[PDB]
Amino acid sequence: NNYDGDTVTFSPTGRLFQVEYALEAIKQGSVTVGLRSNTHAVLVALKRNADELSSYQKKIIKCDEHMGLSLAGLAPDARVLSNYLRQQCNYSSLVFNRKLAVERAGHLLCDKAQKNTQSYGGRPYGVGLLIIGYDKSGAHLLEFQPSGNVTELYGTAIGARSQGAKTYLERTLDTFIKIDGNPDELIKAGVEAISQSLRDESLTVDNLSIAIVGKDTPFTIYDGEAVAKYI
Amino acid sequence: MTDRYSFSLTTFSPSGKLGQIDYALTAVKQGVTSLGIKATNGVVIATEKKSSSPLAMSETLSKVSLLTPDIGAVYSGMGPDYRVLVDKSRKVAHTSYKRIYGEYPPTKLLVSEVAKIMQEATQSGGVRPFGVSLLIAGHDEFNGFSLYQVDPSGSYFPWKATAIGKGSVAAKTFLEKRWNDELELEDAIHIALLTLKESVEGEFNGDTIELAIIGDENPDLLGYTGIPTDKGPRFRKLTSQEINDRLEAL
Amino acid sequence: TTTLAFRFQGGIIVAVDSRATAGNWVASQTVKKVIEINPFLLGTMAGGAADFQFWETWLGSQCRLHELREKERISVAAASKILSNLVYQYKGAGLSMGTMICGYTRKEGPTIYYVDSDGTRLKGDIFCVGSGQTFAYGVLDSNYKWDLSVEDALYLGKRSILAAAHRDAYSGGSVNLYHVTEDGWIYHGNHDVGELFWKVKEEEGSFNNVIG
Amino acid sequence: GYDRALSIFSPDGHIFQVEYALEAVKRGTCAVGVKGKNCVVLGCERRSTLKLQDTRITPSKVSKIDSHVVLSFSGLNADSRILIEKARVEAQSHRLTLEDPVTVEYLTRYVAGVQQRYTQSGGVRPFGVSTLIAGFDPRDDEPKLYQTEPSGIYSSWSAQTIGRNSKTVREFLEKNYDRKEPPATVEECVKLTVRSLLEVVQTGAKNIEITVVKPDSDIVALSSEEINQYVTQIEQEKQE
Amino acid sequence: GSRRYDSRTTIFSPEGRLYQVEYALESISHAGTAIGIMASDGIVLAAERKVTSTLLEQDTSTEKLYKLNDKIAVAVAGLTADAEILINTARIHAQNYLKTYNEDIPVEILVRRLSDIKQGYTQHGGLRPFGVSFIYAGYDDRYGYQLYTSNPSGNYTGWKAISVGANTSAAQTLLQMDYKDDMKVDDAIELALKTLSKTTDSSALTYDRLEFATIRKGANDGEVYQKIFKPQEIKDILVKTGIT
Amino acid sequence: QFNPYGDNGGTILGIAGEDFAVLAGDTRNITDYSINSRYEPKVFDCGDNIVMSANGFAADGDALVKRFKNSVKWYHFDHNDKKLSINSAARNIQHLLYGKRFFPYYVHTIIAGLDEDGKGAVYSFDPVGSYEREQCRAGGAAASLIMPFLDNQVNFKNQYEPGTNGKVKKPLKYLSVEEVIKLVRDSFTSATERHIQVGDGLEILIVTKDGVRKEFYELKRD
Amino acid sequence: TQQPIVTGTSVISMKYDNGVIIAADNLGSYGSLLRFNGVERLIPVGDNTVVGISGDISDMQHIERLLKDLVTENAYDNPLADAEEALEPSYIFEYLATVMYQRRSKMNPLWNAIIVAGVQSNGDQFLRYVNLLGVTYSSPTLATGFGAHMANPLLRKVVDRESDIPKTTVQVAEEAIVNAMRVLYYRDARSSRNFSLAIIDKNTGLTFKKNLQVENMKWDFAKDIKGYGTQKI
Amino acid sequence: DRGVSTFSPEGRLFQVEYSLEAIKLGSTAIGIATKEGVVLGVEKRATSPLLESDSIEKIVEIDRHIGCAMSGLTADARSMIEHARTAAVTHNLYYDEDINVESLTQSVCDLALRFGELMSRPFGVALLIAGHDADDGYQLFHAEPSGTFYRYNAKAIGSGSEGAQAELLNEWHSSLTLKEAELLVLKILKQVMEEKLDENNAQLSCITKQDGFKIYDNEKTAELIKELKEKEAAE
Ligand SMILES: [Mg+2]
Repeated sequence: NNYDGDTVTFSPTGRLFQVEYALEAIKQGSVTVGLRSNTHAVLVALKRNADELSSYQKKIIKCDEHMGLSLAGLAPDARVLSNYLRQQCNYSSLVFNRKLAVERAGHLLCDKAQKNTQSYGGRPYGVGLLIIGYDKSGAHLLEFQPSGNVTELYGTAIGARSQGAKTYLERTLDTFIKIDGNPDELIKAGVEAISQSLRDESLTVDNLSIAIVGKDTPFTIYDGEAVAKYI
Repeated sequence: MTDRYSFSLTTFSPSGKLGQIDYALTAVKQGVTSLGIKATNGVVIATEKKSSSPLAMSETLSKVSLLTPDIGAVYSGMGPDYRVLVDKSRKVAHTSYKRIYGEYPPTKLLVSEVAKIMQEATQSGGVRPFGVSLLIAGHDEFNGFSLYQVDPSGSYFPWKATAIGKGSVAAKTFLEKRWNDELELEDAIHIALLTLKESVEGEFNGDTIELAIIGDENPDLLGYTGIPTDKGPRFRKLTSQEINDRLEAL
Repeated sequence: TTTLAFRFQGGIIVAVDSRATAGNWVASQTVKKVIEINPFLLGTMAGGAADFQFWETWLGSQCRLHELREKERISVAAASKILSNLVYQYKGAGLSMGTMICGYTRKEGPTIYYVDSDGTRLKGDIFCVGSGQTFAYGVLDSNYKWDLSVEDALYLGKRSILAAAHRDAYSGGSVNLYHVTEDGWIYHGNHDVGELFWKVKEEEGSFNNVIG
Repeated sequence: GYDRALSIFSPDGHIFQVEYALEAVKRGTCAVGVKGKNCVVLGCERRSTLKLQDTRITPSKVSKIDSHVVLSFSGLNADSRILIEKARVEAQSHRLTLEDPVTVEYLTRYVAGVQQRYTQSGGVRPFGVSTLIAGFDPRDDEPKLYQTEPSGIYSSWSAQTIGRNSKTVREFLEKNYDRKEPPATVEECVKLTVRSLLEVVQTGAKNIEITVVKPDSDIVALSSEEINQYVTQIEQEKQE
Repeated sequence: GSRRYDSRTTIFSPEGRLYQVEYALESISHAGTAIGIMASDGIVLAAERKVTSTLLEQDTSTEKLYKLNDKIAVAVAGLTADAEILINTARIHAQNYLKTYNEDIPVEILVRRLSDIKQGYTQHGGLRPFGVSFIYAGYDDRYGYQLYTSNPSGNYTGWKAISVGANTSAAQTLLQMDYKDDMKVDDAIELALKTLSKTTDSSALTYDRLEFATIRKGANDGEVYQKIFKPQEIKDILVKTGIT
Repeated sequence: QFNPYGDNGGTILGIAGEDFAVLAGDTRNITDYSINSRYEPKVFDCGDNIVMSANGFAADGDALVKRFKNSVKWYHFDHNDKKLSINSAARNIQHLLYGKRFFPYYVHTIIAGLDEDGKGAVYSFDPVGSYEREQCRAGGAAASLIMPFLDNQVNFKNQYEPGTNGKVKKPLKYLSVEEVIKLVRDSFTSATERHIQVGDGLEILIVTKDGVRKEFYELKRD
Repeated sequence: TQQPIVTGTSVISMKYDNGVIIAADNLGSYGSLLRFNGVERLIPVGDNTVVGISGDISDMQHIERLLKDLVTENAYDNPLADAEEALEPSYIFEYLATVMYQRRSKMNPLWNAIIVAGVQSNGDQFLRYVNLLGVTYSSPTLATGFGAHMANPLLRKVVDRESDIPKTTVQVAEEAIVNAMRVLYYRDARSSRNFSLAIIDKNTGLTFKKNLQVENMKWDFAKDIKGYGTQKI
Repeated sequence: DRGVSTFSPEGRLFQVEYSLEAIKLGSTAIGIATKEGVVLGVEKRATSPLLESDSIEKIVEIDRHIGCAMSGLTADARSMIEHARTAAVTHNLYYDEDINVESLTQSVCDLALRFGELMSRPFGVALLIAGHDADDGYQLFHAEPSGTFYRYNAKAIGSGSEGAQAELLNEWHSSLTLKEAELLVLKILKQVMEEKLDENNAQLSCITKQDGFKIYDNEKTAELIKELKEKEAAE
């Protein structure tokens, strides 16, 4: 009300409204799902188009051979944060001949978003990210909020109508975690999960976007007729 | 962090008034009375030592300050603003003059430098004006004795005699009646004490009054002998005893 | 190295050798000493090879930006001065450059600018730069006329490089010919000095000192 | 440094500081530009509220940017000097590097760029100035006349006016200027320029300034008596 | 953050005016009147000190008339402290020009420089403008005797006779009435003092309330002399012209 | 005084075929008269069907190869996983090298692969970035021993057809990958005999449309 | 640019079937003066890596602090700091190699020759060299300074190529290293009798041996040597 | 007042949303992509008959293989064009090749959100970036001041955008020829323009693989307008 003019101002109840408004931009964004087993980690994203002549906005970004994320919210902010990740992944490889741990990647994203919430002049990031990766401690899935909060999860979803997919994964938890050494079945579970967030529209060939990383699987994105198999 | 106040805090109002300068002058008006009188062979500057508490040692608080060996200053208004201005005034007398010309600045030019500092606080980013008016008395070879007033705006005027602060209006009227162009230094001191008594409520003695002069050279205060041209400072702060002696012949 | 360029009735002839040496060691016989800045402008290599390649490729980028902004072909005067002003900023740092910026525009006609890593910029009709420049100058000066044909002008440039290639130890390999017209430059082939020497010797009767 | 975003968008998509800069131009004295077949003429209004002026030394409204290009303006006088200075410097810089004087379009594009920069830079307000830039390109006999404005947009004009009551003189020019046959001579072009100012000026005495620019750096400013002869001839023909 | 307290000194009103410049001009209208009159054989500068006191040391005082170099002087109207900042900058420019070209700075060039500085404060920096208006009286070998004025907007213009400060409307009418082109310095001295005498808010015009100066070629042969009048000399010229 | 440069010896060789390209290099690494390693790989697969070697001062050689490999990675990020063509890689390397014009990478760089028409390609760089497409290029310590041999046996220089006596040149017939490898091996065998810094092992990287293949051969260890 | 002041001489090392051995004497020379006799020049990092340093000691001590600081930093927000995300020899080396080359490129080098010896997560032997120039190389045997000239020849007789590594036991490897240290004591004028030896085995882990001495020395033949040519007495 | 980079309660940047309103006030610009080329067309919209309409430059060349059309506060586009041209040329310098249309568009869009308290406000102009590369063929992009860019088969921006887009919805198919696209731009421009469409108040341009980017002559466009009139009167 009087305490939402900038990010440097706490409300009387101890809230940061600019951060909460940035959080709102994620809810407006298109749905994207993340889930993993012990061998693989999968991103499934519903891409959004402007109209029938337009292309479908890309949702998934590769950060390294073993790491990448899906976005929901302001796409330019995801480009900035993904570019930052790319560098940090790259710094670790060049300097330490070491692949950047997925947990440590989350710590870095958290700290970068935090500085934007405590200083005058700037603004919070207006995007949520789902980071998947496979490192020395197996498969991982992270959920990034522009408040700074990063959370390691078995599965999750962010965007509009994401609650439907999130409840499905909460039921399926015991099943999909056990899908080891079978990428197709893990993607199927991700496609079935994101389907719980759909209304009116359904998953078409240029609508759906899937990415996967695993034990002997580099981070690879599937679009177009490559995802027709899963429709 | 960073000083993000890079804009003026003093601005012209529709009526053409610079609010913060006016309000600074209002703060000066509330301040304790101080005065200056120029004689033919000297200048006197005086003020009341308004002690905030009797437990406080009012000798440690110097309202009358030496700027150069031949220049002194006194104020009315906010003491802390005065203290820093004295520090800056002393340094600027060296950096922008003595280190260049190998001699102390004349009264008018030092006053000009002080004024410039006060003007800048009236226009620069993220600062308020100084809440003081200064009375600067001094002597130099080519201009002789002089007395200057300096206001928060940075404006400065030379005076034969004047007063600032609490009871300035009444004090200036008193000085107009007594002042002439044939006054000796002792006569000006006598008039200064008379004028200052009117604005003082409580105790009136050498311990509650601070008074200094710009007069003859003081070789005893120089600290060394051997150089004929170096004859000592013309600034001298009167002692508590020296004031009380003249209060008997009052 | 031996590079030359001269103005004539039919435009400009540019001719260069192809040799590159590191001390006495012949590093390459197939070096390109003509940079094709763009379809209308040419530049020659002498002194530093990288300095030439880098900054004249860069010059082509600056010329392209000029004609995008001004909707007009850049003048040879302007193109040359961009390069000379650049190297002048680097003066002292140790850039090595001796080049002819060659071009043909409407307002100027055929124009040649000698540009130098010392900051020198000279307009002229005939220029020769390199370790074998003095040998090329001799043939040029004695045979040059404004009213040369394109065929004869091309041969004169070829023959003048051959003269240097023979005598100058640090020149040779092959001869590259260019002919600059208003509609652009035209490449006139790579000519091996080994085969060219014997061909010229026989047909021209020159080099009687040499046994063939 | 002072970084405050003064020029910003409003809910309706307007940048008020740029629009309020145009209002400063509207207040400024009228300026007019008319290009003939082999010349361009720049007319300028001098408000007669200021007498006892020294016209020798008082800043003239039309300014030479180079020997072949001129710039007149309407709006804040102090602001115009900054644009004129930058333009004059850029004109010499262009001659130094390109070895050729600026085209009128290039000089216009530069000034318009400066004006634009001040509409989205921190800690600065836009220029309260619209300009008329006229001249002839090097080795070219085609007349050139361009206009700029605080927002930074610029364009070419057969004839144009800016400043106070510019609506009226533009009305006049729109009916009196023929594109198929522009003012063939210097006389015809100057006459049409004076006529257009006489719709607005008040008295035709010292209130009208005329500057004629011709090809090959041939620029001259008309005197009071020369202009007064045009004023006399126009009104004598009008009495009919 | 800090934005909350920003007055925004460099913005346009809806009408297209610069708020702070307009208010600074209002400030200047309450300042002591300063008049400049240009004649064929010299320039006069006359100015009124604001409600003085009998204890003010007049002979060592200077609030209105300042010397920029040997050829150029200025009369001030507004904040004296602001003027001195600009005056010292102007004095330096004159010396920079003299060092560079080995010739005294032309009057207009100096005026344009100071006026451009004032302009800058109205367009960028977020600071308040200088609450000062100058009358420049000067001479050079190109245009001869020149009178200029500049104000907080950074706009300057040339004049034959001009006033700044208080009652400029009344003063400018009186000057416009009695001024002629073939006028001489001694006549301009009389006009300047007569104008102030009628426009003053004081009961009577006296020597202690005035600063006066003349730039004359009345110096021995082809050269120019600046004369800043002393208190006794202002008293004499007041009797001579018949005002006291 | 500190000398930031050193000489790690070694010798490399690139040869462009008709539809293939080879980039070879010995595996010996040295300082002065001591051997540091008998097997220290010098020719590297940089992805996108490009192979690279930066011979000379190994610290600058390693630094450059690392930065180029990095440039390939970021080219993919910035330009939608587009394949970096050999000619584009060559221009990019020029800027990497010229970037340090006044404190150069003390290396003689060679890359090899296929051009956009599928033909064999070899590019050769100097220490400060001047580069050029070539058919044949030896680099490093024994370059002066190998190049003349290659002029003679690859380009058939000074060779004429019997009977004609200097009138007809030997025709420039195309060499197979098996034929090139023979010439590479004999070049390195000869260089090993007559150059002290050459020996231990030969590693060849062969580039075709099918990908990058490696071959290793022993060399004399004295 | 500087000059080394307090210096450490040869570091020698080699691979064997299950791991690596590294050794270096305990001397800190001050020119020809054998100033400091209790200097440890093998610095272990975790339980899987030993970094052996020669050259300027003040720069060694700086590098020692960087490695100590590296372990601390790796532990921050790292639940697997003593498991999967522990520091590897390859990580430690690459970090040093970066620093060494950066410092030489600023014309202000760390005046050292470093050998990082260790065993990786998968049991692979790690042995690589880096020096003040940022030059790096790997080999079955590695040695700095005089060790390069005298130790390598002896160690290469045991492991002459990659295929000899599985055939070389820890007893044979340690014997060769100890013999090499004796040879360097005979012949390097900037060496000491006292040294340290470290073994990093994939099965038995890190074994760090301090206060070792060169023994079984041959000097008796010296008594028979008389004069410099013709002298008999 | 309030921050420049402030979020609204709905989760949108005020300044970006306001700049989109300025773009709605701008003149109409239409782009149509086909397999034979991409066509760009604009409404010039001269404010007076004395304004020489050929000086109105709302279609602009970035490189030989990339063209650009603008709508909104066109003065703001000049620095965007400059950057685009610099990026296209710089990439050619570094990589000896043409730069991808998407990569160019991405480089331009990176400028968009570089505003705060960098520039003081977002851009008040939208761009239709059309071009061709070997990887993805003929492409048309719409670059906004939000930093977002969408690829389109066809797209209209400016005052008559939603009406024109609805028309493009029906008319566009994957087998359009270049000539068919030219007439279609002219048809829809004529529909949404206030004044009557002719060769002086409207402009056409295209980008083909062979000839590159070309702005159409007023004589060439005039013939296409006459061809349009006849085919509409034909039924
Ligand atoms: Mg050998």
